[PDB]
Amino acid sequence: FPRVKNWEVGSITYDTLSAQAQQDGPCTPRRCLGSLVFPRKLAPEQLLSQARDFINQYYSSIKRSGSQAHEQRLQEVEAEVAATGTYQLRESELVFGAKQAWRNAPRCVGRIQWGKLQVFDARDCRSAQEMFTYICNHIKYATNRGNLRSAITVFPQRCPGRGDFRIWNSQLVRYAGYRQQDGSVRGDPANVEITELCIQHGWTPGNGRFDVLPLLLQAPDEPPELFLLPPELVLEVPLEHPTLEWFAALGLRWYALPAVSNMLLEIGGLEFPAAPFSGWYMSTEIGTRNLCDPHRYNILEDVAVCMDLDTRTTSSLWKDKAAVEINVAVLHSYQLAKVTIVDHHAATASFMKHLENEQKARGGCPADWAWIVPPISGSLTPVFHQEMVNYFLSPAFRYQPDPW
Amino acid sequence: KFPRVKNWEVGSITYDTLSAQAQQDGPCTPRRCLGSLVFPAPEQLLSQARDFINQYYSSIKRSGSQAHEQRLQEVEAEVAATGTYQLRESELVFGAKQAWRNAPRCVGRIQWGKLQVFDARDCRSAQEMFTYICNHIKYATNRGNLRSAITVFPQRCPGRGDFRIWNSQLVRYAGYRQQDGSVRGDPANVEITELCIQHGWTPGNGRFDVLPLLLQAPDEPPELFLLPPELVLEVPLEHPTLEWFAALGLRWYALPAVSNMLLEIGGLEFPAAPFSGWYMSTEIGTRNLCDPHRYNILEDVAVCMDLDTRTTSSLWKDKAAVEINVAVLHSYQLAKVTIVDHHAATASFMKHLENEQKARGGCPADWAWIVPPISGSLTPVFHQEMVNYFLSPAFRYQPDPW
Ligand code: HEM
Ligand code: HEM
Ligand SMILES: Cc1cc(N)nc(CCc2cc(F)cc(CC[C@@H]3CCCN3)c2)c1
Ligand SMILES: Cc1cc(N)nc(CCc2cc(F)cc(CC[C@@H]3CCCN3)c2)c1
Ligand SMILES: Cc1cc(N)nc(CCc2cc(F)cc(CC[C@@H]3CCCN3)c2)c1
Ligand SMILES: C[C@H](O)[C@H](O)[C@H]1CNc2nc(N)[nH]c(=O)c2N1
Ligand SMILES: [Cl-]
Ligand SMILES: [Cl-]
Ligand SMILES: [Gd]
Ligand SMILES: [Zn+2]
Ligand SMILES: [Zn+2]
Ligand SMILES: [Zn+2]
Repeated sequence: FPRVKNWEVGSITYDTLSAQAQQDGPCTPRRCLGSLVFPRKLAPEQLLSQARDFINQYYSSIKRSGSQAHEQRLQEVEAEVAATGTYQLRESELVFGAKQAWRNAPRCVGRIQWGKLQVFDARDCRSAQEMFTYICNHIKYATNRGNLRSAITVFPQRCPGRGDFRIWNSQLVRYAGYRQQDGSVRGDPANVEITELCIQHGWTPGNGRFDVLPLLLQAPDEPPELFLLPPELVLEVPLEHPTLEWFAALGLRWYALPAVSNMLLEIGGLEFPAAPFSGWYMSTEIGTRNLCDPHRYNILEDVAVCMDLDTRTTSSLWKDKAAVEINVAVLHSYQLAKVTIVDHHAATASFMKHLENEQKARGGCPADWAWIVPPISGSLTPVFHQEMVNYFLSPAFRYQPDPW
Repeated sequence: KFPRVKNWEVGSITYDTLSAQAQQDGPCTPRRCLGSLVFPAPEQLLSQARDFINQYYSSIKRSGSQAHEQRLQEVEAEVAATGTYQLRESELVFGAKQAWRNAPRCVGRIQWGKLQVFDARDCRSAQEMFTYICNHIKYATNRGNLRSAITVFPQRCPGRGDFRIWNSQLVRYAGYRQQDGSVRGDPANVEITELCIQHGWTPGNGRFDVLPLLLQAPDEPPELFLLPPELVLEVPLEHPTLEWFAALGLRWYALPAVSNMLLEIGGLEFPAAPFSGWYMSTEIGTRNLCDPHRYNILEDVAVCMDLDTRTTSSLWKDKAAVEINVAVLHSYQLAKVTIVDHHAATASFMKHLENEQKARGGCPADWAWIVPPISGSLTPVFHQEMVNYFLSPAFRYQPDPW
């Protein structure tokens, strides 16, 4: 039972939940690999023990462990697996499982919201055009004219033999990244590959640096087909600064909806390789990571030139002043456009309260410090001085190999 | 089966073969990672001694030679005879630099080869210890052109108590509990301040009172020694364009000198071996001045800057924090005291990572301590995966002597 200290307040807790951690991470007593983005690498008897565990904690979460339909649902699963080698989740179990996957996500700072999640059951989806319709409904519901609502859409689970449903885009909304003669990129460099793919599966490449990519959607076996997102469905936010008048002249924009669509949802031994989920942005994701990363839009120096900041010397902290103004612009622009966003101080304060809730409710909370501390102003937030334990609980979102 | 390490900014991939040589166990298991935690005879002595001797003889490209085997035989002989052994001067210099090179939480390790090593293993009393420390501070400060240095006092020995410096750093500001239950001065030094007072020190009543040294000779109570004021170089803090900032009366000291860690070299333990370098500006501006459990000045500075502190979405914290760091850098440059900003320091660390991959096949590094506490992702270390592990020679934490 690890002792976990908050070095700002002095408080001590013990993480007992970590003892229930099953699937083993990348660290050993000899070397810590906590900072690696992708840890390590990516007889139906194990399915039945994973399913029992999931059922047991589903009934625990509704008081009803002991007697009654808890007893009864264990046999239904045993019977289902003995007869088919797999099983189906009840709608309510699927809702509970998607929420727990979010709640168990060690890299997510927005987990105070884990109980409010809309779950669209697309498990009877049997087509790519059907997929596209589900995804458009999701986007419509989650975007909600800028009053963003958390949502996940669960497509059919992997069955032994026969193919997987699969969204090839890493998020539902991505900007195109176009190479050229210099090998430099116009648009988002993080999306060079998926842009390449979209073109080589039919797409007419577009203008410049904020072109919404089409969706490559893969029904089982039948190959991926392109789908174009209607522009009125993709809500975007032009970036302006409240006092720097020229900032809008940079022509910067970002989209309103963060919707991860390449991760695998796993519940009770079942696997859902296409289960896109969405929330709302924390402002540093846009301002600091997407716009200021050197391997992304990399605008820091452009904004610094315009601010007349002394770029001749690192000790002027011109990078830091320009970054703060870019986050100010992001926050200002989303608020003006009435699009839900959260600054990193509000987000981290919410995560500390979530850490307190989880301590009482489950005896701990898996958290990945490197991902929970924001990428600017880290020690200014109350999560910097909080020791955290990282471990893997089920249900879970997991990385998976790309569908090529 | 060596960890693959990626830099996400550039796409660099390497493998840390050096971690396979890790000489102790950390807190992590395959079940759970504890990487973020702040605090994670004769036959084992011999294998640590043998390993260190081997390292030393490789560094002087004399491995397996005659000198090498004589040393290995002289050490195990002397361990048999006395239960311990003595390092030669050159071995001590090599081991002290290696302990710096091996420190995973140090971003300043590009400098690890330029370390002045003072051999104080002949020290006899607390009064000699005090004289050695004052020459260390004088040499290291060098009128503001700071030089890295370590002073090594006698090793731990069976039959005698340890030399110990009770102060966690050689230069520290007193922290005084108050009527308000509050703290006047540095809240991090409340415990040491109360010890100084109860060993006779007549306290002050300011926010930047330099603490006396509590120096403990073997099998003695600690003895109190006052630092001559002309020995402790301080920097008054001003801002280049916020003129009211100088009126806050803020100061910091020139010399960061850690004095409470244990130096382990080839199984030998030096409980007293204070080392000093120079500050990176975020330690002063962000940690010491802005931490809420420290001088906690951030809101007052923001209020003086006429920032909207009613809501966090104005980013008043980030803005005030940046200008406080600007004032630290400008003030130290004005006072002609060595200081490095976190952009320059993280960039030189990347060059250290590269030097070390070539020389040793890796570099132990603690990401959460290498990434600066502001602007982390604006620095090149943010996107650099790192492998944390314990090599020896090492600087280790040790329990307080009281
Ligand atoms: C509602 C508001 C939400 C906020 C503010 C939020 C915030 C974040 C942030 C900031 C990160 C990564 C840290 C970074 O990139 O800087 C993250 C990662 C993650 N989030 Fe959340 N999130 C939200 C909703 C959700 C939802 C609805 C789910 C799942 C149903 C979710 C699951 C995850 C997962 C699995 C990760 C790790 C993703 C990866 O490793 O690529 N989040 N979240
Ligand atoms: C010369 C310039 C130096 C710089 C710029 C520097 C910088 C730093 C920084 C920034 C940290 C901790 C992270 C933080 O405070 O944000 C650190 C920790 C450390 N440094 Fe360096 N340092 C220097 C010299 C030295 C020297 C000369 C030694 C030893 C010979 C050393 C050994 C250590 C150790 C052992 C730690 C970890 C301390 C602990 O965990 O309590 N450093 N250093
Ligand atoms: C649902 C959601 C909301 C929100 N505000 N942020 C997120 C996280 C988005 C995100 C955050 C991030 F840092 C990186 C990515 C790309 C995929 C990562 C990179 C390597 C491993 N996988 C995506 C999700
Ligand atoms: C990078 C980082 C992560 C994290 N979880 N916590 C920190 C704060 C580290 C720290 C920084 C610091 F300056 C002091 C301490 C506490 C030391 C104690 C106090 C009395 C005796 N020893 C701790 C940094
Ligand atoms: C030699 C040196 C130079 C420099 N610029 N900075 C340092 C590190 C200073 C420092 C940095 C820091 F974050 C904390 C401390 C206090 C002692 C720590 C707290 C928990 C474990 N031990 C001290 C050393
Ligand atoms: C090397 C390092 O693990 C990698 O750059 C991680 C660090 N922490 C992060 N934290 C967040 N929130 N987002 C990120 O993309 C990353 N990248
Ligand atoms: Cl994103
Ligand atoms: Cl310090
Ligand atoms: Gd001014
Ligand atoms: Zn670890
Ligand atoms: Zn980044
Ligand atoms: Zn701090």
